[PDB]
Amino acid sequence: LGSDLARLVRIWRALIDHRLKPLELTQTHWVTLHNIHQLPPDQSQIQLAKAIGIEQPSLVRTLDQLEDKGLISRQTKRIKLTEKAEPLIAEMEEVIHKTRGEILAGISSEEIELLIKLIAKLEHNIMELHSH
Amino acid sequence: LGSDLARLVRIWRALIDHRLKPLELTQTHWVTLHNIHQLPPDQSQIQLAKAIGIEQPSLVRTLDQLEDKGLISRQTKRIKLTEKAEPLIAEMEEVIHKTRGEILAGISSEEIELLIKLIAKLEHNIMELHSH
Repeated sequence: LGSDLARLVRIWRALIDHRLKPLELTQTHWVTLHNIHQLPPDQSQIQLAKAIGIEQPSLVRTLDQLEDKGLISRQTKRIKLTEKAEPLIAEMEEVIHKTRGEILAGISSEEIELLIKLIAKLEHNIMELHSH
Repeated sequence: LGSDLARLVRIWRALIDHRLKPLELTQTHWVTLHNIHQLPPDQSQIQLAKAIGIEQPSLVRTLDQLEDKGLISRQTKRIKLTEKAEPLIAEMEEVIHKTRGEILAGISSEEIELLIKLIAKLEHNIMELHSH
């Protein structure tokens, strides 16, 4: 079940990746942009790397690639979304929001409160088995 | 919801990582061993890398680290679990199986058929929005 969930997460992200092709970003690139946007300000490289699911050196390379594309700025060092990146992220977020909606068609509002509940339960059981 | 699922998957894997510490493997290492065991024989580097969620060069490095530890053999090149690795994987699998059980405590057998069903539904909606 854990690997059925793992797999579902992978194919959801892959669907979004596929919808975002016109942006000419790798998956690591956009997932990194999205995380910068989503986390509060002034994340450390180490936190962004963890949030993103990649190793530290890959994250460093990603940010250096994102800088070359004018999508992030490191002028302090703090990691900001540039002004050229703001329109892309809005487009990206829009794709993300619309896709979620489509994926959730044919799922009652009932199974949906339920999934949010069972996820939370699972996440709670996992938190508890940590202490143990 | 997609990121609530993403996060749940991350913390489940982290719980397993935490239970496997005595094996003195990084998370990339054990996730790689587990995938080799789980996939059918003779996977290409590229397939294993994708299954695992890492870049190609990281996978290559991982396999070269796993070889140094006597855990994989590349004598053809085909990627095998060595005989020293067989006992570890059984222990690992046992941790995985026991942990799933614990995580699923307090979840009716009812919400559980239901989750397997809603996951499949989701995965089906995603497959379909691909064609589109």
